[PDB]
Amino acid sequence: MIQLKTMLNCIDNSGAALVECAMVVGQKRHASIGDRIVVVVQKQRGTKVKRGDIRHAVVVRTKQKVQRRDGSVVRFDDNACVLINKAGDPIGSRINGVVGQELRKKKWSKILSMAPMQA
Amino acid sequence: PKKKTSHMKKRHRQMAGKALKDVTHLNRCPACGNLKRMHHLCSTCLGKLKGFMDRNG
Amino acid sequence: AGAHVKYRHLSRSSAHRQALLRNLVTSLIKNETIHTTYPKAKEAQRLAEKLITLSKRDTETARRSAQGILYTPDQLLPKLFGEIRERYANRPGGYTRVLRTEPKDQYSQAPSAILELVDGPKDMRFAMTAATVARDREQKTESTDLTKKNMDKVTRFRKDGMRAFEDMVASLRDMKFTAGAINPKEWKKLDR
Amino acid sequence: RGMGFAGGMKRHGFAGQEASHGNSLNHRTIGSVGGSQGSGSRVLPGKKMPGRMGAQQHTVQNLPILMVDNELGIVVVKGAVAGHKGAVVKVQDAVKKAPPPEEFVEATKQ
Amino acid sequence: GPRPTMSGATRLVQKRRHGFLSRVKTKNGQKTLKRRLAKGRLRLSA
Amino acid sequence: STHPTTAIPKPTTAVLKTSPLAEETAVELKSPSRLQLKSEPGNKGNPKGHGDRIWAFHHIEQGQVIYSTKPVISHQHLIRQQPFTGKNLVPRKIRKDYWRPLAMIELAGKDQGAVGRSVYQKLREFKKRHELDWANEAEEGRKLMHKSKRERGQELNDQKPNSVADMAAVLAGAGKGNLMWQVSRLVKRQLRRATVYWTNEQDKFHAREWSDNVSHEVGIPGEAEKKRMPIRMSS
Amino acid sequence: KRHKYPTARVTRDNSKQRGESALRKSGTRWKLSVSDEPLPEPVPR
RNA sequence: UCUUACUAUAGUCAGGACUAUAAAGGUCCGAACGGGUUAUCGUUGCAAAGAUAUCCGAAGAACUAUGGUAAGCGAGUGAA
RNA sequence: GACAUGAGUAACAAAAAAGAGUUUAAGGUACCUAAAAGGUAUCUUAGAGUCUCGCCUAAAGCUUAUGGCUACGUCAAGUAACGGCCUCUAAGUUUAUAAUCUGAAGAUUAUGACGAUGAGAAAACUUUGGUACCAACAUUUAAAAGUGAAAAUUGUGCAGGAAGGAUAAACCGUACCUAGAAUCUGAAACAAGUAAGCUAGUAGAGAAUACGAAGGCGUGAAUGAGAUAACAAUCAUAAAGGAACUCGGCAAACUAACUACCGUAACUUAGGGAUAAGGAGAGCUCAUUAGUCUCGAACGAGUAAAAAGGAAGAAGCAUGGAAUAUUGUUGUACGACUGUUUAAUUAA
RNA sequence: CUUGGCCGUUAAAUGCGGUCUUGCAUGAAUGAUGUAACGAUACAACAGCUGUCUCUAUGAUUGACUCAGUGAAAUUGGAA
RNA sequence: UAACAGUUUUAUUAACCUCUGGUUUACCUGUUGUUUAUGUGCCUU
Ligand SMILES: [K+]
Ligand SMILES: [Mg+2]
Ligand SMILES: [Mg+2]
Ligand SMILES: [Mg+2]
Ligand SMILES: [Mg+2]
Ligand SMILES: [Mg+2]
Ligand SMILES: [Mg+2]
Ligand SMILES: [Mg+2]
Ligand SMILES: [Mg+2]
Ligand SMILES: [Mg+2]
Ligand SMILES: [Mg+2]
Ligand SMILES: [Mg+2]
Ligand SMILES: [Mg+2]
Ligand SMILES: [Mg+2]
Ligand SMILES: [Mg+2]
Ligand SMILES: [Mg+2]
Ligand SMILES: [Mg+2]
Ligand SMILES: [Mg+2]
Ligand SMILES: [Mg+2]
Ligand SMILES: [Mg+2]
Ligand SMILES: [Mg+2]
Ligand SMILES: [Mg+2]
Ligand SMILES: [Mg+2]
Ligand SMILES: [Mg+2]
Ligand SMILES: [Mg+2]
Ligand SMILES: [Mg+2]
Ligand SMILES: [Mg+2]
Ligand SMILES: [Mg+2]
Ligand SMILES: [Mg+2]
Ligand SMILES: [Mg+2]
Ligand SMILES: [Mg+2]
Ligand SMILES: [Mg+2]
Ligand SMILES: [Mg+2]
Ligand SMILES: [Mg+2]
Ligand SMILES: [Mg+2]
Ligand SMILES: [Mg+2]
Ligand SMILES: [Mg+2]
Ligand SMILES: [Mg+2]
Ligand SMILES: [Mg+2]
Ligand SMILES: [Mg+2]
Ligand SMILES: [Mg+2]
Ligand SMILES: [Mg+2]
Ligand SMILES: [Mg+2]
Ligand SMILES: [Mg+2]
Ligand SMILES: [Mg+2]
Ligand SMILES: [Mg+2]
Ligand SMILES: [Mg+2]
Ligand SMILES: [Zn+2]
Repeated sequence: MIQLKTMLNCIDNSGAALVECAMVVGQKRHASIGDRIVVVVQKQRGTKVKRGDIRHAVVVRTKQKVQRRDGSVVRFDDNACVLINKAGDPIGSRINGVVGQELRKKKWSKILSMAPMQA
Repeated sequence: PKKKTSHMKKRHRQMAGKALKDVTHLNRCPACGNLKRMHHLCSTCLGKLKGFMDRNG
Repeated sequence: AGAHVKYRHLSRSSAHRQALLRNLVTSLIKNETIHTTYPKAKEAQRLAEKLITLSKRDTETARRSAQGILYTPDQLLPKLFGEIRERYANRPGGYTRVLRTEPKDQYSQAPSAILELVDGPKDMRFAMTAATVARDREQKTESTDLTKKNMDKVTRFRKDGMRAFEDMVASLRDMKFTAGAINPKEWKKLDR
Repeated sequence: RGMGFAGGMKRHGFAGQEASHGNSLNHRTIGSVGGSQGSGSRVLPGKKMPGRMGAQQHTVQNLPILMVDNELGIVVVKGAVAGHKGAVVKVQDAVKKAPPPEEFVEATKQ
Repeated sequence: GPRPTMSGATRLVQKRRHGFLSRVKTKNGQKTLKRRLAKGRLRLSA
Repeated sequence: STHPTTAIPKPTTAVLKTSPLAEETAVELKSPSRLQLKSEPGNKGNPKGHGDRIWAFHHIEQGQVIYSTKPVISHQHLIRQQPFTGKNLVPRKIRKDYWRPLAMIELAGKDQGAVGRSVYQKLREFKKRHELDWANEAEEGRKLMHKSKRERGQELNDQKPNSVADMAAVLAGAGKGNLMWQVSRLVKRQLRRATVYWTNEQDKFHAREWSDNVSHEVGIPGEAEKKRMPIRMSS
Repeated sequence: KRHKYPTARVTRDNSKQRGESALRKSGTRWKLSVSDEPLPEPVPR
């Protein structure tokens, strides 16, 4: 459950390390795995995104428990995302870390193909 | 209050459904025959038996 | 808005309420009878029956659980695991009896009741049933089906039963306890 | 399920008022109950206020049947149903759906 | 509003401030006694 | 913790029946002590003359008693011998117009002070068991348990009659290991001689029976100098 | 006493009159040399 | 006999810490004590100025007690 | 002035708390009994007490003041274990005297008198000016040790710390209450306020914090018994997020105390800043012991001795274990600073 | 006039800080100006923290409600 | 034919606790300080 002012760990090679959620796009309820958000970059890593940039992102794993049809429930130790463009495709080229398997049913194929492991 | 309540309206509030209900759930004690409340013990025989079991036991 | 209450709170705090029930049960096992309010007699009933169940267990956990319910255990534990354990050895539950009575305090007019240990030396239903049978024999009246039903209730699990009952009846008759009683054949003609 | 006397938050979803910023004794209260003289100088009918809640008939529509066991005498329906356990409910074919096939209606009568 | 000005008050100050000798031995005190005597007061002081 | 006794019959070490509950008399519940089997014990580690005389003071209005080793009492005796019996019942000090000597016990031996220090111990211990553990007066005699906490405390202060009875008991051999005995262990034992001086001859009758080793006299040394004449019965 | 210095181990109860009461008839805190004897009964005033 | 100032005679300030001192400081942390910062409650109140928490000073220009002096044409007292 | 209405409504909620037996007196009912009486049971009014539970506790306890519309059998030559009266004086007062000033009233100076919150021989028997002084602070001292007073000794700092007199038992006070349970002030039986001493023990540096032995209390029906809706007050916990709340982080939460621990920036009036910041340690068991202490007989043993002690060990999710001490940092304005103020809406 | 211009801080600055000034209407003991230290003064920012909020929920006590006992008040031209 | 595999989102109203969480003041377990009761309890001849 991501909302305004929530901090997330960006796990793509876009240049961002810590981003703050500014808007939940396409809905009023708090964002979960597979939802689009607008973020503001607060920390970088050392056409990369710099601190203060405003980009769109996709929640790839949350700390709130996410239930599935088969009764299984997944939970991560952090909230993470990957930056995207208004077109919907990723900005980076490689993702380091596990992502939520809920990205499959929300039409995020490109984010999954570059994801090493899914949970 | 904006006005003094009249005699008609205060009597309504005091009497309409505020009558004291008569107690009809009464019966007699099987040991002495005095009037008692239903599903209750006789207060006369209670104290008398309570004292009878205190002297000889 | 929330859930219904599990039990009566009796307008008290958690610690106070617990101590209240322990005192009612401590006084019950000490005197075999207590006269209090009906709501208190009904809350101490569930705790008194659960304490007599511990008396019928053989583990040490039960001996420590009974010690934690009474307030003078060193003085009452021998009676619990002694006289009381032998009394209710063949009775499957229902060791207590609550009987509504008139208000114990007339100031408040609070509904009162008597909590007693069945088959005990101060069983009120055992005595009331004896005074009824004593009146019937002294007045040559036929006992009702409800009197016979109670005669069997207060003599089935008792130690001697009928022998103790007939002795209570004989005592009341010799003491003239039924003197001044109203014959049931004259109840229908009395307006007071 | 009955709820007894319910306030305005539970009975109508009122938001309530603030909690710390100076609010005085009005954290769960309904606030204003209407407009001034220009609106009737009265509380209008249908005004949402505290009151009893629940213990009313409630219908859930379009619930499929997943299991049918005659020995146990149960009919397992998907979703939730109004009331507590042990309460009687009325089950009937959905009104917003087509009736069951004619071959089935006649097979049951047979 | 009124205040509790008699809190901690002592009776040694009452006799010094309003006692009989405080008045018979002064020029203005004699007037007080003579005024209260004319009115018929029993309590002329303290 | 505390352990109260019950008013049951028990044996006595004295030669008399100090109480109606006494079963037997002159019973040896323990072998003789180091000084009991000694013809002349002496004050080994005490001042010269200490123990030859023992004084008893009482409140002439309320009955509170105090035991002393010297001819005078101080504020220590009141703090250390008077327990709390209630509010307004324990005096904050000793008032000279209310406290008077009750009696003085003098032993025949003028250098056997150890005998007196023992008699003093048994007296203070008995008094402690009168103010506390008074099971013999709860339902009998004064019936202190049938009274209010106010009247009860006023009766616990009246220790004068009890104190006189303690003397007749302690001087008769009461107490385990009291030096009023004299065991020869040739085994023959006897009681030591003593003298009790009274300001009021009538006070010596609070004891139902006195031993044969005690002689009674009227007048305590020092009272005649204060112009306090003693009270005699025969006039 | 074996150890006499002030900091020595304290094993005594420093509340001497603990539980003692003349109005409640609590009894004596310890067993005395006159505790197993019947309390002498005087003649009342 | 409230209160402001002054005056006389007295009393009180757990414990710890730093500082040049054993004791030299309108020093430090913090009870008693003395204040009354903030918030809530209360507002026909328990109270015509209270309750709870929080906060400030706490060897000093400190606090407190019993007495005394100064007030009503001109103004007594006033760290105002 | 009487009597209505609101209304038989609010209120009888200091976040201590009650439960079950027993008993005395007087009186009211029912029955036994009709020779009254007495007995049994019950109720009303006014009390008492037992067992259990809880609350207060450097108090809501004990002993005493100021005071008192509570009540009058409260008893003293003096010290131990006592004040007044009486002697002496301070601040001051003075319808005393003298002198002086003054529209009268009066005022002033001196003397006298009066005036405690101070000073007053002896007793467990008794009747000059540092050769100093008895303000503060510190130190030392009744010899087994420790602790708290009294008095004295010595010293320190500047703010430089009274006066006077001497040195055979009268009269007055003495009861009760001390503010959480019937008494003082607050219009009162008010959750406020008021002086002194004592005020168990464990544990601590401590009068902090927690428990609480004794004692008292858990109110004069000025209440009691139920039920546990909304809502209010006072609290407790909380998924994910973490100021998005709001005039404003108001309120709440985080943090916290301790160690003779490590370490600590800019700047600076060189004192500070600073307990900066930021880290480490902690309870239980145990190896080990230079001296002290204990036991046995230099030596041996011992923590049923105080302490020391280690990179030792055990168990648990967790050993600042419960309670007690409310964040850190940064840039400005104003005022140097500690202080003071509109008693009771403004504390700056 | 005015949210003065510029810079920093904010995803967004009528705020805060720095800086330039033609300052309706700054100014030198009605003192001018800059630091250390101090502040329950006022303003702004960061970190942490949290039911302040997203968005409330459950639980506890006391009241609220019912029975018994006692028994007010403001108010009231008269009222179907 | 079988088998296998795939077949919207947002918002809103209401009901409902199977699941995921929150709550748990008479449930179980562990644990600190202190008090009370009961039982027990040192060495040596
Ligand atoms: K003149
Ligand atoms: Mg209630
Ligand atoms: Mg508790
Ligand atoms: Mg229900
Ligand atoms: Mg809300
Ligand atoms: Mg209209
Ligand atoms: Mg209208
Ligand atoms: Mg005024
Ligand atoms: Mg005053
Ligand atoms: Mg007195
Ligand atoms: Mg004054
Ligand atoms: Mg200071
Ligand atoms: Mg509030
Ligand atoms: Mg209000
Ligand atoms: Mg400060
Ligand atoms: Mg401080
Ligand atoms: Mg109304
Ligand atoms: Mg109401
Ligand atoms: Mg009410
Ligand atoms: Mg009667
Ligand atoms: Mg005198
Ligand atoms: Mg004089
Ligand atoms: Mg004086
Ligand atoms: Mg108080
Ligand atoms: Mg009063
Ligand atoms: Mg009061
Ligand atoms: Mg304290
Ligand atoms: Mg009291
Ligand atoms: Mg009570
Ligand atoms: Mg949360
Ligand atoms: Mg969380
Ligand atoms: Mg905002
Ligand atoms: Mg907003
Ligand atoms: Mg705050
Ligand atoms: Mg290790
Ligand atoms: Mg482990
Ligand atoms: Mg200032
Ligand atoms: Mg200041
Ligand atoms: Mg003001
Ligand atoms: Mg002030
Ligand atoms: Mg203010
Ligand atoms: Mg100038
Ligand atoms: Mg009522
Ligand atoms: Mg659920
Ligand atoms: Mg379930
Ligand atoms: Mg649950
Ligand atoms: Mg339990
Ligand atoms: Zn009957």
